Amino acid sequence: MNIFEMLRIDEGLRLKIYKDTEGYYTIGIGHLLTKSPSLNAAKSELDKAIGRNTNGVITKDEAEKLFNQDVDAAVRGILRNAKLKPVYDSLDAVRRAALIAMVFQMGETGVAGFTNSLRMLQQKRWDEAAVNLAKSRWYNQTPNRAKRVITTFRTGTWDAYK
Ligand SMILES: [Cl-]
Ligand SMILES: [Cl-]
Repeated sequence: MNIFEMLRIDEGLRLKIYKDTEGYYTIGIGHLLTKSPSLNAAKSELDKAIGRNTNGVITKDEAEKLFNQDVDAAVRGILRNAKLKPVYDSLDAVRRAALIAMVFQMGETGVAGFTNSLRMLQQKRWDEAAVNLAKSRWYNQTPNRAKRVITTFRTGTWDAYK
């Protein structure tokens, strides 16, 4: 199991523009296009991301390309984030993947604000961080997915994804 498979499980794969859990225009494997309510705005963003007139649809390969880019960006985001970097560096390989998944889902900025959880994670206080992570809008809105990420931090194994 790895970060790619993990997120592929959590996000799914859709080849046609769609609205995410927040009602935002997305496509592929969790690739947010725009927060604008305009389907045209999204179609435009889409065409610009892919480099062609897509008409709201893309191929599996294009979806995968966006996904790789997105994963790469999340890692780079973490590495360049002063609050995130140190946490990441302190963790083992399974847990690093869980932090990447959180950043992928909610952005570098969103994660950087879980100050208390981040500190618990750095201190290797697993159960406590797990409890703290659950007191969030994130968990309340997408509980099944959040539980999977949280169990990953708690246990340091991929059991939740198996
Ligand atoms: Cl892009
Ligand atoms: Cl969910």
